Amino acid sequence: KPTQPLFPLGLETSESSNIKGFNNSGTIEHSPGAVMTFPEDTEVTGLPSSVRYNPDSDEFEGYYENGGWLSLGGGGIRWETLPHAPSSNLLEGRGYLINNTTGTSTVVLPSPTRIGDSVTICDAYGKFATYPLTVSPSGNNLYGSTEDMAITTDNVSATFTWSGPEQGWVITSGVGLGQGRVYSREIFTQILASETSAVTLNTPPTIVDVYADGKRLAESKYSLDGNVITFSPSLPASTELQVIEYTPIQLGNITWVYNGGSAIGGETEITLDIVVDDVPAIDINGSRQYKNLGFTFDPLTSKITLAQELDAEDEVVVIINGTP
Amino acid sequence: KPTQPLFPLGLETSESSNIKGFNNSGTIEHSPGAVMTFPEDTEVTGLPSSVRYNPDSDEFEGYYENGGWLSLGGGGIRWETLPHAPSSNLLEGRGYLINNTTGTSTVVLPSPTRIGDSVTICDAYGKFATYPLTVSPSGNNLYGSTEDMAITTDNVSATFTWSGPEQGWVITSGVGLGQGRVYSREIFTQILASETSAVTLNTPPTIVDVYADGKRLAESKYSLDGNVITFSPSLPASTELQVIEYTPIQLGNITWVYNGGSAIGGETEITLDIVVDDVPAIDINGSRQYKNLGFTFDPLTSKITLAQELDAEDEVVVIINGTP
Amino acid sequence: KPTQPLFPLGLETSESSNIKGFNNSGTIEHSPGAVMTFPEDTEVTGLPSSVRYNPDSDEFEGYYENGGWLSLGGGGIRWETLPHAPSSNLLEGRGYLINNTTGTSTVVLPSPTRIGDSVTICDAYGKFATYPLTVSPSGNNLYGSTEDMAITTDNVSATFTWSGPEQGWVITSGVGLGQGRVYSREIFTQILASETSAVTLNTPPTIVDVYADGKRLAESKYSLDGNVITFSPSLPASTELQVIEYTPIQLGNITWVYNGGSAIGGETEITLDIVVDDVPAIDINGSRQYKNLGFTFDPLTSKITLAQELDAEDEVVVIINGTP
Repeated sequence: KPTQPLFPLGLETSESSNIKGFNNSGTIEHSPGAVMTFPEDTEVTGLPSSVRYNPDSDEFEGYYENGGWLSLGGGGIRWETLPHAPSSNLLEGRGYLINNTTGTSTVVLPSPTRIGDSVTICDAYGKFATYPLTVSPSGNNLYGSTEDMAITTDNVSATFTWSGPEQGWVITSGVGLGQGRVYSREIFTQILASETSAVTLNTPPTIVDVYADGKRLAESKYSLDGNVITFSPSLPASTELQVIEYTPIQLGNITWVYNGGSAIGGETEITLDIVVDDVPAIDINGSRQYKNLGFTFDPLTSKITLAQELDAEDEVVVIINGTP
Repeated sequence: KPTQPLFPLGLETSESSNIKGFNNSGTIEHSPGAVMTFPEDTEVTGLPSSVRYNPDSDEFEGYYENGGWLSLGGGGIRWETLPHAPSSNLLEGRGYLINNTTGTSTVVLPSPTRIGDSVTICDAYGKFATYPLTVSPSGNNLYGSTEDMAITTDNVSATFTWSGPEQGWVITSGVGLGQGRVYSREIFTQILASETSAVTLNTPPTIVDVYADGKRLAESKYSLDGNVITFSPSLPASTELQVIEYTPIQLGNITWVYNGGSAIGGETEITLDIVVDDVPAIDINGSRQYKNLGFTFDPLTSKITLAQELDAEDEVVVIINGTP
Repeated sequence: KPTQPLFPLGLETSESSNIKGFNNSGTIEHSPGAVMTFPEDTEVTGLPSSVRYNPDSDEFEGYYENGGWLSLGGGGIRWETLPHAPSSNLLEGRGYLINNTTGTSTVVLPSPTRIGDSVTICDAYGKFATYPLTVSPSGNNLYGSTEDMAITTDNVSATFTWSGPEQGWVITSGVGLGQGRVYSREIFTQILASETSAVTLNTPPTIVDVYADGKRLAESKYSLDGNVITFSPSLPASTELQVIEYTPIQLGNITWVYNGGSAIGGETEITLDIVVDDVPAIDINGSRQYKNLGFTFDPLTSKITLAQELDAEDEVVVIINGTP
């Protein structure tokens, strides 16, 4: 019956043994000095409770019933400073303190390998309003599209999480998040030759960011009306000016000028080029008129049905879905 | 004196031994192939540094001095896709990518067992504005109440954390969070028989969500004035219409019409049904009047003290605590 | 050649052995009852895959290639209730459910030791609007300054993360975050002797919080115009009143009165004491005028260039960069 030697009081050992494994039935304790290790291993095969150190990935993984290998007790963020570079590849599980004090920069998300793959960035210096961070999903999509995205709010922090290839990276956690920007086209470029109050574009744009010598200008500092950008204050000669059309991406949770403030007169219909959500009120020559009293507005048609005929040389201003 | 056999150069072993434990005083190393395991165990008793694999819970726990058993190096999020179901039980420590593309859905929070028990959800498809997610604390309260809560902002992500039974689940982490809704009553139900510009309610409601064929309508598309909801645009015949009273729950960080725009005349007192926070201004027939100049308003009394007598057939509009 | 005793079928042991380590080449398994331990150790020296229990820190650390010792599978949050105290030291890696139901309180961030050191707080009771939480970076700076910060939004949750000493603690994760306050000066103190509609300050302040018997008053309840605070409603005699100047700190993502509503007449220039971002419109005696039609405004100069001479006894109100 007995398969192997039996040591009823156990055994002491005074140098390192070389043991091909054991089923243990008692307490594994340690003494001062006792160092202890996990085996190196990069393989998919495993059994629940098996634990390892991954030398490739530098992560202590255990092998969980459903989903095999994974980091021990879920995961957590590995913070590091990021040298300001024009471009930087990030790794799953890290967090990057970004310093855009010097200018804009780009980070490139890693190839996703698992649902829940995560990368955290942070405007540690509060500089993204003026020097946006561009985030690149490489060829995989971000919010259902492969378009790069820029974060133009300073002090914003954000965890990107892989939802799978259909919607791709989505932000699961963050602070400070306003409108993401998806820049479509650099629709104006110019080394300004004189002091510049305004510039005219080749096309009326939807909505634009403006960049002076690679520094994003705040929306308070310029105004886009039709196809002219006006600059308050002006910009000096020699300035590297860029205008960039973009599509907003909403994370967190409007005035119309008719005929340059000139009233055609005896008209009941105003048509707004943009289909508008709502028109609560219209200011006429410093007098406010309210919807379903002074006027009727049809949303699909974008047509304001005026109650009475206009006079000649009146000033008309429209409020569009404002602080409802 | 010697208690057991001594092996001064250690021992080699060529098959698995069967060892009832040992105090180890040297380096436990491994060779290629070396697999290593933690013991299975679901018990409360433990000693600091004891480590285990929990087979019930599928989590690698260590036993920490204060609070015994816990996940190794705190925790972290276990992401998984969630099949769109009308209802779904979630587990502590998981995160759920939700797909509400097809319609609304409900998730039910687990029984809490420990302070800091956490569950993460995510509108991965940006669909909660139109197909809200309802979150259920089962019988335990959420923000101090056992009422279910709905998230109607798309692209929102949110970690719910157990604070104990008094306040219950609270969101500790998230992105996109606007107003939670706590639906009190389905105050109107109807299969519409004609095209519908408006509907009258059995009661004037405080604030309402509207649902057409189980899809939540945006606040831009309808207006609730007194006890009539008006619809811009209209809704087709056959539509499954629902109106739902709810109480907001504020996470992140207003016009009054008097006598249907008809002035009674020679009056100095306007009373606002809702007690109002503040009344900066009143528009009278397209002329704005400012508080503590044109008028005096008392907040508890909700009474606007007009400086001069009203004329007959004037239009009066009040601004209530607007963009201060 | 043979260095030590060879046991070709392994060995059984019936009591605890005392082994000075081994290179293991096979499966370490366990039986029911098998308890297993990591060695205690608080030292910087280590080799990749070495694992330990830290008795000082109560954390199960592994030794990662780059950065040696660290919590196993990154980290995660250790939630605990916080006894309401006037002041409380927090520990790295914990999260604190705060109860400010009873009144304001202060938490003090720990000495940072590693980039990514993190502490989470949470207004579990939704009480910070009325009883702000003050956060102290001790002598280290927070957002580049050593000034304490107060959170006055209820239901806010927030993780503070060490970015290194230059910018110091930054919030990397959170919910509900509005304007941080950095209180500079208690610029008014008084036990009120009568019912109080208003109080006059020794200095015109920029922006102020107000506290009645240690409870922060909501901005709806009082108004600061020039150097007079007006109170709507009033405050009872015996009230412990405090006014506090502060500088906002923006995380998430305006009316000017000229000569007390009295028009000097025949003037084209209005100068605004604060340099203003933008002035879209000016209300004159209940008539709105729009920028670049009715008027021209220069931002650096803060000068409104009126088109026509003022009349005597007119009312002028200015809109400053409002809901653009």
